[PDB]
Amino acid sequence: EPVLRKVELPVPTHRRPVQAWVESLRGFEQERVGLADLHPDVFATAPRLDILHQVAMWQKNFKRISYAKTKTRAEVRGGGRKPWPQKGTGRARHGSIRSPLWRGGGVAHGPRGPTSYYYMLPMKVRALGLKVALTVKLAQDDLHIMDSLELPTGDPQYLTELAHYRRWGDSVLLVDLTHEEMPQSIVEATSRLKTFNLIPAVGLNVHSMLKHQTLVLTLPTVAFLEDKLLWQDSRYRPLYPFSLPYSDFP
Amino acid sequence: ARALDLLRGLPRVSLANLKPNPGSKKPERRPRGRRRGRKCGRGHKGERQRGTRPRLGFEGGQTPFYIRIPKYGFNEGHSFRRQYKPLSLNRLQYLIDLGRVDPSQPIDLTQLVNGRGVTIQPLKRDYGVQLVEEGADTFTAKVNIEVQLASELAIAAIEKNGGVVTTAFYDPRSLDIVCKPVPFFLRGQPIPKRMLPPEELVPYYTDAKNRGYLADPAKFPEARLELARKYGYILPDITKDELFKMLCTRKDPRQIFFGLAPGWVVNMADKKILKPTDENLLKYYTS
Amino acid sequence: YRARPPPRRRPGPRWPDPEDLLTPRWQLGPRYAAKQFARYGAASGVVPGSLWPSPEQLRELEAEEREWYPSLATMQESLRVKQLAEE
Amino acid sequence: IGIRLTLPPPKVVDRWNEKRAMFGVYDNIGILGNFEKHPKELIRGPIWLRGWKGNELQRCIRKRKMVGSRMFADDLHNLNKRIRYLYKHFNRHGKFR
Amino acid sequence: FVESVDEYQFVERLLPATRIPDPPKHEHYPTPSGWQPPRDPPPNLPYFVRRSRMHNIPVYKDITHGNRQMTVIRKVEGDIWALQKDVEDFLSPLLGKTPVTQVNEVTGTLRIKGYFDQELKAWLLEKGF
Amino acid sequence: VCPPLRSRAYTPPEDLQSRLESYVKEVFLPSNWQDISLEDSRLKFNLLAHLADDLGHVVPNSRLHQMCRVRDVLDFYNVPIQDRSKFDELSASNLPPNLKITWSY
Ligand SMILES: [Mg+2]
Ligand SMILES: [Mg+2]
Ligand SMILES: [Mg+2]
Ligand SMILES: [Mg+2]
Ligand SMILES: [Mg+2]
Ligand SMILES: [Mg+2]
Ligand SMILES: [Mg+2]
Ligand SMILES: [Mg+2]
Repeated sequence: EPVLRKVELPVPTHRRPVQAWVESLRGFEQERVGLADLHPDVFATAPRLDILHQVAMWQKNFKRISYAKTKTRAEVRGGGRKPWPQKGTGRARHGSIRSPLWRGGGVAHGPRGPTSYYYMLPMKVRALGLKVALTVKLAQDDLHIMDSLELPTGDPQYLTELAHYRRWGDSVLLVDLTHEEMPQSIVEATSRLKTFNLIPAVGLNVHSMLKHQTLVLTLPTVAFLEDKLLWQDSRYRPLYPFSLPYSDFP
Repeated sequence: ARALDLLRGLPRVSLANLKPNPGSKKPERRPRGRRRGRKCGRGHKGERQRGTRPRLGFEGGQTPFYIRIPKYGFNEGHSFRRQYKPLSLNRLQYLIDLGRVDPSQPIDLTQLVNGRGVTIQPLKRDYGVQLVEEGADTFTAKVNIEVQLASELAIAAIEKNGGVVTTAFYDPRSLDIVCKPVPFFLRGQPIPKRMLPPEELVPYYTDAKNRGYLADPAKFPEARLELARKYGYILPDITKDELFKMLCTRKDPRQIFFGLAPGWVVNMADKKILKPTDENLLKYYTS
Repeated sequence: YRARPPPRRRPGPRWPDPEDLLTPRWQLGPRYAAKQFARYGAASGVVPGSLWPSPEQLRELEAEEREWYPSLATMQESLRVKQLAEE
Repeated sequence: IGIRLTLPPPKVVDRWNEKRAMFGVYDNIGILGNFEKHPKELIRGPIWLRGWKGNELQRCIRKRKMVGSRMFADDLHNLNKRIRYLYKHFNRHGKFR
Repeated sequence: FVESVDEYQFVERLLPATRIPDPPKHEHYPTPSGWQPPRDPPPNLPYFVRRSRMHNIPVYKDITHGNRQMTVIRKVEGDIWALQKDVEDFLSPLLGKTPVTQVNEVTGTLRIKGYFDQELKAWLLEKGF
Repeated sequence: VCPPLRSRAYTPPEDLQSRLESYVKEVFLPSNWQDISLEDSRLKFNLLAHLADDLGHVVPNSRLHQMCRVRDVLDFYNVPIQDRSKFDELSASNLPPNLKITWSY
């Protein structure tokens, strides 16, 4: 009984849904249990590696808060009195022993206070980055769709052997719809592994997709991503934050 | 796509292959080296190199240009001047054609904002929307539109196409609420009563020729006939139209929304409308 | 590894303890209660009656309206006398 | 002589520890979660620069405004002096005017 | 003091939408505003110009330095070079010489020197995109 | 038990057209069977899964969408692939007597 998935969201009349093999983790050789149609505007978009770079750098930096601070000549202890008179000493003119020139003095232009590098790319840009990441994985044959993440056993050895047999990458990012419903078998299998990382659908991000060689998705996660990312296309300009009630937005 | 095929042929995209789009990242210029060192582009002595040149607008001691010009009330009271966003009939027709504004229901500021036909900023002294004669010649939609200001030609076009136009005042608070009702409903305050126009605007909204919401309804037919005669079209008897009730629906002068009355509380969480029953509260909210 | 549980908004209304000195004052007034009612609905646990003004508040609002917002008849009379004086 | 005569101890970096492996997760919490949480709410750090950025003067002003009352005496004196100096520098000194 | 009721229809009416509605079907085109739906089936050309989320042709005027006037056809899919050839052929008789253009293949955009937004929009409507 | 890792090498069978047309008859028959459109997901899956199980070589997801016709499937299954290491390729590329290649990996 093939697991055949069709695209629920409307597809552009000039584009045909891309296709992928729906697999299953229940067995080593279960490499083809169905056929899934993925939306072309999500899984066959332009390969904009520039946007990939933009989103990856945003993810790396916007959370960054450097805690490096140096004491300026005003904050270094002491250094109030003039070391010696202006004239007659035959020495260089100075006004305090804590100026940037002196040993143990202040830092003229150093890191000042905890600095934030926070900046937000447009949500459309970030959604497009997610789409481009998915398209890159699919085009480079690193995307593997699954019917479900249910494993026959919780042994990490089984998962590693399955990945090696299927010729997956050294690192696999497995994705499930929601955190709560993630199968206990896969939870146990991935809790002990380091290069196999299990995340909910809401946790998908460009940086992790790039860090992990292969991306494993389930059919409900595929539908979730399609809906969420396609909404950004054809959404209005916001009247107010989308957290607030809207006529048709969940 | 050929790009996707090239991806298939190329190595894996990872965090070690990313490059910014050329031209997006300008090189940073810092004062080290022969070309950018030494005086570091600051000049030679004077105030410029010392970083102590006089403030902007200073002219070396000569009476500055921006001070030797006499003061004139160009911007006197700018923060108190009322502003009305223009809504051309071209824009209205575009919205109606694209379905962003539904002409089968009474069109008002809330519906325009929801359709994104106009962006109101009550904090920036915007007092509403003014109809504009632009696009009048090619305007064909029949609609019941309520605005704040309206031009004679815009009114003529709306009425010629069988529609109805009324000018309704909105004080800043009611304007903010009507433009963004959902945030107000989340504030949890009871719906306030729309305030009357300021004395200066009272004669405008009490005039039939402007289709004021506070004008005598008995004077509307004469004004409509005058516009029809002036602009050379036959006044359509909307009372015989199938949408006559919708065209006639006009909210009460003290009412912000169509159905909701002042004083009600909209509990959106459980889809309810709490209506006060205290006699004093009812009297105040009906005042 | 497995990702930590996704962050979620604290479900239901949040009622800070008034006794605590560090609780901001804006979280203790009636406006906060009204906002909680509007957002979380009947689960807020706040009596809906408090939403409308208390009788003293109603008296103050009515007095303020009488003071600053004149009635339509008064506005029209003022306009009429102004026009007569100007003419 | 400012150069060490021995190779520094080898530095081993675990590229697949928990932090690196799960870095970036929930950065799309907003767009992928009905916008219930803004990604800026994932920033853990000083209260006065959570989801906010500015130059040194702006950062100092925000710090004094938000946590100034809770700062130590000498730290607050230093912050006031830094704000004063930065005001003078940014509003009275520079190449462009 | 309190009295709850269910008249939430007037609140649902005020609730704004988040998704751009599909344009209503009109008996006659072009609409009084001039809008015309994309032709179905799509034109059989090497390239495709996807409409904007507003259902408008993605041709935009642009200006830089206060004197460089340009027109950008943005949402192009397919043979952007075929689109460049077609635009050059269409515009050369009007302008008097072959127009100067930049083909940003990565972004799938075509930037032409000079303001030709209206002519290009009409031409794309004729082509059916 | 994990089956032994499969070799990615795949030499197209000589009876490729006969095998493919037999599978086409099994799944879907008409003249010009090479032009049978694979637009139905059920039939596409049946044919491709049968071909993969038989030949040991499967269509990658990247090429799955472009395999629109039986002709495209035939093209994909008649283009060969090899998995020998670069060392093996260089050493078997007829190295001249004065060129010695060694791997310390
Ligand atoms: Mg000192
Ligand atoms: Mg000194
Ligand atoms: Mg020191
Ligand atoms: Mg030089
Ligand atoms: Mg010098
Ligand atoms: Mg000099
Ligand atoms: Mg003088
Ligand atoms: Mg521009």
